[PDB]
Amino acid sequence: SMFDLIGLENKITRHEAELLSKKKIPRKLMEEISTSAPAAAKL
Amino acid sequence: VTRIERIGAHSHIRGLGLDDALEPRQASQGMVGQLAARRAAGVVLEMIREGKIAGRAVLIAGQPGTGKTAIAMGMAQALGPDTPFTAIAGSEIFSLEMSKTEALTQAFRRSIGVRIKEETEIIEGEVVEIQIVGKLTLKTTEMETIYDLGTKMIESLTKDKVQAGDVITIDKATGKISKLGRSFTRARDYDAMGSQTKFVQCPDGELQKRKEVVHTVSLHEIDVINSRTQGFLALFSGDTGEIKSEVREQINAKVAEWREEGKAEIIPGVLFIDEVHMLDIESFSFLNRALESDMAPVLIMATNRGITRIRGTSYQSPHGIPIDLLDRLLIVSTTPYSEKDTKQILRIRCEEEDVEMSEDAYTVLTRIGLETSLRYAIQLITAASLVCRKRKGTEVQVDDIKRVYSLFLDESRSTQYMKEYQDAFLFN
Amino acid sequence: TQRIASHSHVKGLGLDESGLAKQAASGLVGQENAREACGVIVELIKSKKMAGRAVLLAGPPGTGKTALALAIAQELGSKVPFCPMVGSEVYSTEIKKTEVLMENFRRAIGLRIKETKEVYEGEVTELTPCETENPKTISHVIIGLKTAKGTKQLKLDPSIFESLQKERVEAGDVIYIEANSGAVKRQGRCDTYATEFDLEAEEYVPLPKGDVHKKKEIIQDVTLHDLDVANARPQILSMMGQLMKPKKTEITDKLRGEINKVVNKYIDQGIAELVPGVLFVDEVHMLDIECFTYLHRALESSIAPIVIFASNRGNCVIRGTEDITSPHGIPLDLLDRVMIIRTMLYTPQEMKQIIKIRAQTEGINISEEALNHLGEIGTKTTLRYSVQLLTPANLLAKINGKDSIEKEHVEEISELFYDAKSSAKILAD
Amino acid sequence: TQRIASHSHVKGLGLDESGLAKQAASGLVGQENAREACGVIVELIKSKKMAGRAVLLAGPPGTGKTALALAIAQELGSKVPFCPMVGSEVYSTEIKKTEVLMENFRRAIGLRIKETKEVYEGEVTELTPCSHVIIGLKTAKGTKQLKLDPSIFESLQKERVEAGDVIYIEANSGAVKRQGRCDTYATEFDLEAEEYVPLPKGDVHKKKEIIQDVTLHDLDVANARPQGGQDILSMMGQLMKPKKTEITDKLRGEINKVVNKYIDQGIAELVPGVLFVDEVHMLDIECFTYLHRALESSIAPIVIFASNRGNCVIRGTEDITSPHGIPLDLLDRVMIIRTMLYTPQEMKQIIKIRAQTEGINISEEALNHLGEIGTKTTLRYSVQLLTPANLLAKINGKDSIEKEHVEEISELFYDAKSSAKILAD
Amino acid sequence: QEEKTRLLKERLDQIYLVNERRCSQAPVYGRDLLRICALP
Ligand SMILES: Nc1ncnc2c1ncn2[C@@H]1O[C@H](COP(=O)(O)OP(=O)(O)O)[C@@H](O)[C@H]1O
Ligand SMILES: Nc1ncnc2c1ncn2[C@@H]1O[C@H](COP(=O)(O)OP(=O)(O)O)[C@@H](O)[C@H]1O
Ligand SMILES: Nc1ncnc2c1ncn2[C@@H]1O[C@H](COP(=O)(O)OP(=O)(O)O)[C@@H](O)[C@H]1O
Ligand SMILES: [Mg+2]
Ligand SMILES: [Mg+2]
Ligand SMILES: [Mg+2]
Repeated sequence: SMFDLIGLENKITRHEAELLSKKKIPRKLMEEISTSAPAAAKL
Repeated sequence: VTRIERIGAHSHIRGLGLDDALEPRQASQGMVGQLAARRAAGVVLEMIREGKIAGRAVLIAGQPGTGKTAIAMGMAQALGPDTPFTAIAGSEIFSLEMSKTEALTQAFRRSIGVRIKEETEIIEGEVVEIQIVGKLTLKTTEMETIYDLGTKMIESLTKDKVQAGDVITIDKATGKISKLGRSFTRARDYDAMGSQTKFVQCPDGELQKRKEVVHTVSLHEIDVINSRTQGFLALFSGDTGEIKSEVREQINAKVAEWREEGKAEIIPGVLFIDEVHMLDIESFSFLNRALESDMAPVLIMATNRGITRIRGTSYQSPHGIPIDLLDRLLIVSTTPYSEKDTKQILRIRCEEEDVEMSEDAYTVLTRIGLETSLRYAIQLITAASLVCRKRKGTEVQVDDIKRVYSLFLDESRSTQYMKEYQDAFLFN
Repeated sequence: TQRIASHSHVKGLGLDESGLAKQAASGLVGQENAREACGVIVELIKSKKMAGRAVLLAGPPGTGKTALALAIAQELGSKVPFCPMVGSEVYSTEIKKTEVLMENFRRAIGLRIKETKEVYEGEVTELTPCETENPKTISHVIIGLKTAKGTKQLKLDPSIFESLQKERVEAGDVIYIEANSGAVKRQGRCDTYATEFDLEAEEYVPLPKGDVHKKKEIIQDVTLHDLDVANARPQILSMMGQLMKPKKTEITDKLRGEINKVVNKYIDQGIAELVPGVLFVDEVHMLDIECFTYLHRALESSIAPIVIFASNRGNCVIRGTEDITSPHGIPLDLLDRVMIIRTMLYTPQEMKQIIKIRAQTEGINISEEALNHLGEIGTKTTLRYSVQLLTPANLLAKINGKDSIEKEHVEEISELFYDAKSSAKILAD
Repeated sequence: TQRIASHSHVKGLGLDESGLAKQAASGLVGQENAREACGVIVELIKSKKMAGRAVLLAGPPGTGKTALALAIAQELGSKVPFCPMVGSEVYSTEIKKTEVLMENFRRAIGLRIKETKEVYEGEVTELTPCSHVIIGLKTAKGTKQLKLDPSIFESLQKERVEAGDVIYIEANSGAVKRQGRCDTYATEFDLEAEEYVPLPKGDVHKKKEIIQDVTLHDLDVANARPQGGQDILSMMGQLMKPKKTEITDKLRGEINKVVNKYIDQGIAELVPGVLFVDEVHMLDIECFTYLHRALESSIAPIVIFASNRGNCVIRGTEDITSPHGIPLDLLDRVMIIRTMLYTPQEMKQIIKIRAQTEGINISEEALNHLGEIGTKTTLRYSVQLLTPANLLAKINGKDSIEKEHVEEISELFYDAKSSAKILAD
Repeated sequence: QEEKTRLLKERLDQIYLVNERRCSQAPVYGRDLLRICALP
């Protein structure tokens, strides 16, 4: 499926793909998330 | 590691090897000799870069092995990847799916790039809470906001099953929702993950960003997309059929309007048709009119035929092209290589193939190439390299060249041996 | 438009009011007799009286046949449909050659549709029914519509109440109501009620400008072939048709007759106006015998456009025949149905004029001695070759830091690039 | 295999370490110069450095051209792709000849893709949606509790997974397959229309590093048309007539880029192979003229041609005669390996090897007679007489072929030359 | 706890690998390209 191209035409967009590439979670952030593991009022 | 692209017949060529004044430098960027032809190719490349004049046709004509396709590859390399360069063989137009005129039109339109700019206003953020009237809460690393939801928007949020913790993009111009992924967190780790699940960081900056995106397409792609409801599938399968003139005219006019509005840019490219003498009289007649269009790319052709029969007719014409089409184009002529040029071509091919050869080996291989053909000597380069490696040597000697010369025959020797035993071969 | 083509300098037939051709005008040089006859052909096209009249441009290569056809097209304007075709295009893989020919015939007959729509559009301000005693009974439905110009109250027929609830029209909704049918159509909440905090796109629209009641004229230009294609395959059968490849179809004469009837009804009703135009068939010698025979019947039709043929083949064997030679690769039967306009070779002076006009259109500064040298080259070789040398010589000059072409640049460009005859000489040796 | 083919005895080229051809080894007899050349060609192919170089095997009919190509294929191995095709197979009625050639070019390029499959497999003991899904899998080695992403719940519902069923879950893709009911419940009813599958033997979580070999053409056809789509148009596409299509150059370029990316990542390995085009004289001028560019490409594989024609006319051309039925322009792009006629002793050795391969016991006198017959007619005719002669020997109650049986068979069956002589009279 | 944390590390590594592969690949054309290339 890593080579499936036509399946991406109905699933993603080039700008969305660039956003996904930029904002992918790095290893250190997952390590930190595993290591660590708002009342509204109408003013 | 063995990448998809390996050492081919033109891998050593990385441009035309010209200077700023288009003066051809000997042995530059992999090109040897062909000074006049390389200068003409540089002039044509400047014409292509300028782009002002549509439908200029150039025919690179010469003897076999005189670098016509080498010059074409040098032009393709020197020309940037941004500018289209559609390289086909003459036989690619004879298709059972579409007429020859349709195939030539598609080659023409594939060689014209159109670069379309677009600005969109999208809201991208991580979903904090959703309440089924309706309310949606989004956040970034710098902001948090809450929106009110309409009927169609709540329907879209429900159908896509947007859940708290997702990162979504909503386009204000169209009101459509796209889920970029779900944010990883202490509680969202699982032992197995779905195929669609993508982990993504919370978006930065402001929720409502203003985008500027530029799409690079070609007129053929626009034609195919507009050919039918699911036309973009034909951009993969090639089952485009014959695209109607209505669609092409409407696209030419829409692209003209876009360029007038500044939305799109037109990048005219090159259509190289190698071995053009496979085209028939119908194809040449179509080209005579096709080059008169303002959306015509710069056309480059290559052939080695002399005064030969035009395909599809009984007439004989220079280069196998009727004089109607020959009068519409400029001819660049290649010249046979000298001993020095042959030796330098062999040296560059050895350098690309990573073959170390003794000087006597260079002399003998150059003599073999002059006597038989340049391509045969190029092939014998790697043949002798393999034979030398089998000998546990580190440098190719004359003995290895004699060995491969005895193992692999050329056209002349093979023809002589066939004629000697012609009683055994069929249909002499 | 912006890019410069081989014919981008042709702006029309340089004819005077008396129908005579100027020596050099509108980008055309010489061809006085041929431009005058093209002028009579242009008058024939604009007269709209005749159908199926054929004219053959015949003459040596590079004698302006295509330039004269595009000049006729420029003279006719953009209203008259001018359909260029090349004879190689009939050999389609989806449909028969006669279908391609008939389709291109119908592409050259234009039809201009005039639609006049009366609409009452505005933001709804009230939807009060008018109760009455029947002779709860309502006799009218009052709708108040607001636009940037003002407000209007409409005493609509009571039956519109069904459409109002079907469209879910409410106070503050922008709607439009067509005068004829009286059916309401809703187009979104007025943007004056849109907040920046709510998310919807299609459901908001700006308050209509102009008067509440509007009379709109919509003019659309179509061809008879456009109607043919539209009525041949209207757009689950639609799903299968859109999934499968929508090939061209051999449209039957029944459909064309029905469409002719409908267009005649529109012309009688005044809704539409016909604009018969021109089909230009270049390289007509690529047609085969079956195509020429079909053209015999096609040119005799009362519906056919005026067709412009071009040929340069001389006495050549007709395609699809064996050893049957004809004066232009066209059977003599078709040649009896066409008027022939001869085109003649240019003098060196005319060649210089054309070269200068081309240089002007390409934006190239050419010196007088350079122009003379390129003209003399063009008296050898061909006109097309000498024209093609212009821009590479301009680029060579720009490389050398010269704003105008000098003779040395023409010499160098000629030394780099060769013509068909020099290449034939090299091949012979 | 089990059935003896025309080349079943060819197991390789029979070269020594020094690259010289043994006189009789690996089922090949003679053709020393041609076997050594094919050895250099095998080294070229295994080098995985060059692209689009081509070889033409030339010589009389029955001189081992196809046998030599199959010897090269044997020497390369199963991992290296080897696409055989004949010149007449380009005349597809669905796609243009250049498309058939491009397809065969792409087939000869392999791509070994390396992956670790992780799968959770076992009997279902609990399925409670909580969010997240908690599933409990049982195997012969124990029971495991797993927390599943809520998107897998839709997959579990589609597969109709219940407690007691044996299923497997792919860790990378989340695909769930219900592979029947556990055999422990085979006695829950006396008559149910269900497929009982045994409880998995290993652990619930199974790891296995695997390799798969694919060709670039497989990727091309996978991306040619959507598959597995739940949309109605994708379902109709599943229903519709499958046709070959003229796959576009842009899709091929994109596939090349993605494959290059994954080769860089290290999870795929290029395995360039060989495209074998037998009877290359059958190609028309259009095919050869396209093959010029095809061989000049940097993605093309090593292409082995074989022609038996003399100075015959190129197909699709009127009266233009070229050696081997191949235009001189393409001949300049290939290396020509010449095959020679066999000597009578070599024919005897070949007949012996063919008999040994077919399992046929032949006496010395019958072998000499068959060698004489092959010298007088053709090698293939003598070799073909072995099986009928063995049949007559078994009918006569003999386990070995005598000269009488060869005489009788050569009387029953005529060679081509004898039939030609008879029809000349 | 060493085995459990090693298994967790392996899960995190596999998560990273799968997510990198999924987010690495862009569509050849995309939805927006088709939308903007469509005639009215
Ligand atoms: N100008 C050149 N410089 C360097 N190598 C060349 C040149 N021309 C041809 N070659 C060599 O010869 C082969 C290319 O010849 P080609 O251009 O295909 O001849 P043809 O004109 O018949 O197409 C390549 O292997 C290349 O190494
Ligand atoms: N009389 C003329 N005046 C101005 N330009 C001309 C004239 N005749 C030909 N040309 C131009 O020179 C070129 C000749 O090509 P074309 O007119 O197509 O010749 P053909 O008759 O062979 O089709 C075109 O660019 C055309 O615009
Ligand atoms: N060098 C060889 N050694 C052993 N057997 C051979 C050899 N060459 C051919 N044969 C046998 O004879 C048959 C005919 O040879 P073949 O390869 O078909 O020749 P070609 O392909 O040139 O027609 C082969 O199928 C094989 O069984
Ligand atoms: Mg070439
Ligand atoms: Mg013309
Ligand atoms: Mg064979």
